Amino acid sequence: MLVSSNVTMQFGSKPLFENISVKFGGGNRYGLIGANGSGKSTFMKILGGDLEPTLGNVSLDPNERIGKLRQDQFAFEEFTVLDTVIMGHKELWEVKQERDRIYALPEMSEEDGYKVADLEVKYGEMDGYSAEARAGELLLGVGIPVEQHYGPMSEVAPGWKLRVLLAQALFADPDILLLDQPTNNLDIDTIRWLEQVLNERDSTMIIISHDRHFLNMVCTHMADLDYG
Amino acid sequence: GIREKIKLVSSAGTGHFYTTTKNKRTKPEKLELKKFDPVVRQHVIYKEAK
Amino acid sequence: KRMRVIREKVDATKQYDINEAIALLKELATAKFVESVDVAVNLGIDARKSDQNVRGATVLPHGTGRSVRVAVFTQGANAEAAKAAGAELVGMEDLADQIKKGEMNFDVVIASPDAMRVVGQLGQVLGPRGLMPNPKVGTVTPNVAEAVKNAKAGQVRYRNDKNGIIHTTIGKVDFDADKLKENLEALLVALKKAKPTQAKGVYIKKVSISTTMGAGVAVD
Amino acid sequence: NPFIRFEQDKKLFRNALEVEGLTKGFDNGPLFKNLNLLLEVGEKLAVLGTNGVGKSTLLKTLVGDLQPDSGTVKWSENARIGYYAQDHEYEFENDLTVFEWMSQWKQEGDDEQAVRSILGRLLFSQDDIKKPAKVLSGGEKGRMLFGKLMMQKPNILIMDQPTNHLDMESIESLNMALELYQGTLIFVSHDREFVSSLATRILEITPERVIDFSGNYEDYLRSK
RNA sequence: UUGAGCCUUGAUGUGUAGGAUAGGUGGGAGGCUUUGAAGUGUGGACGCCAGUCUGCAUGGAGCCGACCUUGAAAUACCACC
Ligand SMILES: Nc1ncnc2c1ncn2[C@@H]1O[C@H](COP(=O)(O)OP(=O)(O)OP(=O)(O)O)[C@@H](O)[C@H]1O
Ligand SMILES: Nc1ncnc2c1ncn2[C@@H]1O[C@H](COP(=O)(O)OP(=O)(O)OP(=O)(O)O)[C@@H](O)[C@H]1O
Ligand code: NA
Ligand code: NA
Repeated sequence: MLVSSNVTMQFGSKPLFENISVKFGGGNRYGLIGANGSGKSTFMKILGGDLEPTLGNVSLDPNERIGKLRQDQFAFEEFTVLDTVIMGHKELWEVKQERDRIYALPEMSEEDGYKVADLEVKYGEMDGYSAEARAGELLLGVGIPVEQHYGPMSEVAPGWKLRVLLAQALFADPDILLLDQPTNNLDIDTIRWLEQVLNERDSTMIIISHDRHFLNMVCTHMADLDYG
Repeated sequence: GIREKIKLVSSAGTGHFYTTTKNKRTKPEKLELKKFDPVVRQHVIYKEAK
Repeated sequence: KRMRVIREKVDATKQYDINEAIALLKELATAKFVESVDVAVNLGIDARKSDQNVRGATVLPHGTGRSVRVAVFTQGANAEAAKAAGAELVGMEDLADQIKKGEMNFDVVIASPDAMRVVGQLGQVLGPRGLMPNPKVGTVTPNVAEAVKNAKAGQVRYRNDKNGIIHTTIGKVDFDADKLKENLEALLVALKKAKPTQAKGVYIKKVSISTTMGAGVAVD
Repeated sequence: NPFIRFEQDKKLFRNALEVEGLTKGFDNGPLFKNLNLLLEVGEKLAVLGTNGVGKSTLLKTLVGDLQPDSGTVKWSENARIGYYAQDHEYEFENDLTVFEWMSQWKQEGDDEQAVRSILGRLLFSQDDIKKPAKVLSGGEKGRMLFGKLMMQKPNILIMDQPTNHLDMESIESLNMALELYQGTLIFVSHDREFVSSLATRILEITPERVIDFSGNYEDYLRSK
C-alpha cells in the first residue's frame, strides 16, 4: 500500500493538482483517467520516485518491488533488445554484475571469497538461475524471436519494441506502474493478449491507458485526475 | 494574500529555520540563500521547505 | 494399497508425542530400504522478505549417515587441508573444468579465500541443486580442510522454503529412539538460536516426522 | 475541445502523385510488389494493416525521407505537403521554447499574433508559451504538430497516425477539422471509427496482395 | 437456498528446446509391480481438446528412475505448504 501524503506538483503559474492524498493498494487494480497535459504523466513519475513533488511524500513500502518501465521507445535506440531486457529485478541485476567480477577481476582477496560466497547465495535466493528462463519465456511469449534477440534497439518495429520492453516490467513484479499501453496502436489481438495475462496474473497495477474498451476489459478502480 | 508564507530550513542538519514570503506563481524554485546558522554559528545554505 | 491402509492405520488430525511417534515411524517400515527418517518444522517467517530467510548448518553428534565427497576448492593451504582431512577434489579450476566437467558432481564444496575459481566456474552446473559454498554456512571460511572434516562428522545444512518451512533428514531409522531424540533436540536448539531477530509472532507452529515410504505424524 | 481547422493556401486541380512502382522491401521479400495508383486530387485513402506491414516506410518513401529502390513518385509542382510523422522526437530538440518553435514556421506572419493565438486556440496559455517545448508530453506534442500543419496550410497532409495520444475530446476536434478540410490527404491511422468516419479510398496493404479502393470501408469490412 | 472463516479427504496445476498438459522444496538414482500387474472391452470428471484423473472384474503379472531435449527434473516417491 503506497500512500500519497499531500502530494502537490506545480509547473509555472498554475499547479497541476493540489492536496493529493490517496492510499493506493489493496488487491484491486487501479487505472487513472485525465486530459493529457494534466498530471497523469507526472503523477506516476512522482509515485515511482523519479521526480519528487513540490510538497508531499511517496511513503513507499520497503520491499514490495515497485515495477517501472521506460515508456517511450523512440529515444533509447542504443541499448539492444537483450540489453534492455536484461537491465526489473534491480537487486538481481546488481548481484549478477557484482558476481561477474570473478571472470573479470584477475584475482581475489580473503574477504572477497566471503563476498562471492554470499553473492551467489543471494543470486540463488532471488533465483538468478531461472532468471534467464523466465526472461526468455516472456520475450518469446510477447512475440519476438531468438533471431531478433541480439539485434539493435532501432532496427525493429515499435509494434514489437513494446512487446520486448513489456518484459522488463513483468519480472514477477507486484505493484507495477504501466504507462500508456495503447499509443503506437497495437493490433487489438496483442491488446487482448495483454488484457488476458494481466487479468490472470495477480498484482497491483496502475495504468494510464487511453482506450475505453481496453480499460473496460482490464481494470477495476478508476482514478479521475480531472478537476484538481 | 497572493504571496504565500514559506520557510527556509537549514542544511547544517540543525533545526533552525528562517521564514519569509514568496510569490507562489512565478516559477516554483527552492530558494537558495546563504544565511547565518546560530546553532553551529556559521554561514550555511538554507534550502526552502515547508 | 499402502495409502488406503495407512490413512486408516494412522490418523494425522490428532497430535502425537516424541515417545509414540518414533515407535510408530519404526513400526511403518513398509519398504525394503534404509528409510532415512526426516523432520519438517513449519517455521513462522516472512520468507517473502529476505532478512527472515533462515540458512544454516549444524553439527549433529551422530553423523549424516552418508559419504561426504567434500572437494576442498582452495589452492595451496586449502588443498593441503583437503589432503590432510581426505579431500576428494584438489583446489583448482581444473577439477571443475576438465575433471568436474566430465565428472557428474561432488557432495560438498569447501571454499577457501586463496584459490577459489569455482566462484565463477561452478555457475549453474554444480550450484543448481544447492552445492555452492555458502559463506553463511561456513563455505568461505579460514579453514577449508577443517570444514571438510567437520562436514563428515554430521554437518547437515538447512534452508527455509518459499513458504517458511524447514525439512531435512533427522537420521537413519536404523538409529535408536534416544539418538533420534537427541539429534532432534540439537537441531531444534540450533534453529531456535538461528531464528531472525525481526520475526514477529510465534515462529514454530508444527513439527512433523515422516518416513521415506511411510506416512508422517505430528511430533508435538 | 481545441479549435483546429486546416485551411488551404492554394488549390490543386488535376492530381497529386501518380505513383507507378517502388519495389521497396528493406531486407526480406518486398511487402508490396507493384502499387500503381493515382489520386485525381482524391481524399483519405486510409492505409491499414497489422503491426509490421509497412505503412510508415511507404509514407516515408512517398514524401522523401527515403526513396524507392526502383521507380519514381513525383508530386504536382505547385503542391505543399504537411507531415505528421510517425515519430516526432527528431523535431522537438535543440532547446526551443513553445513560442520560438511555433514561430520558426510561418510564411508571412506576425511574431505576436497568428503565432500567439494559434497557440491559444488549442488549450495553451501565457504560462505555456514560455516553457521549453521539449518537456511537453504526448497530446501536447500532437497538438503542436497540428498547429504547425495549420500554420503551414498545406495542400496534402500525410499525417501518419494522428489519433496516437489524443484526448478523445481532441479526437472529435480532429475529426471535425478533417471533414471540413477541402484539400488532399493520406493517412494510415489504425483507429476503427476514424477511417470509418472519413476514409473512402482504402489502400489495404498486405505482404502478398494489396487492395485498392474496395469502397467506403464498410463493404470492405463486411466482405472480409 | 446463498455469502464467510476453520478442519479433513480427494482432486488441480505445458511450453517454446520436445518422449510427456515437466510447482518448488533435494533426502535419495533404486524403488514401484501379484493385501493380482502391462493393455485389451466399458463408463465417468475436467481441459490453451494434444491430453490428466477415476468404480470395474478380467486379461494374469509388466511398467519405471536414469540415460534425456535441460533454468529444473522427471507423479521411483514419502512427507509440509
Ligand atoms: N520539466 C518540465 N518543465 C516544465 N513544464 C513541464 C515539465 N514536465 C512537464 N511539464 C508540463 O506540465 C504539464 C503536465 O503534463 P504531463 O506530462 O504531466 O501530462 P501527461 O498526463 O503525461 O500527458 P498526456 O496528456 O500527453 O497523456 C504539461 O503542461 C507539461 O507540458
Ligand atoms: N527499419 C525497419 N526494419 C525492419 N522492418 C521494418 C523497418 N521499418 C519498417 N519495417 C517493416 O515494415 C512494415 C510496415 O511498416 P510500418 O512501420 O508502417 O508498420 P506498421 O506496424 O503497420 O505501422 P506503425 O506501427 O508504424 O503504425 C512493418 O510491419 C515492419 O515489418
Ligand atoms: Na501521458
Ligand atoms: Na506505419
